[PDB]
Amino acid sequence: FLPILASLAAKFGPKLFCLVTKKC
Repeated sequence: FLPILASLAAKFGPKLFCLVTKKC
């Protein structure tokens, strides 16, 4: 049901924190 959340987290997770910090 949920492996979309896992695939997004595992491939965009370290992007996401930098994206929040104005694309660091």
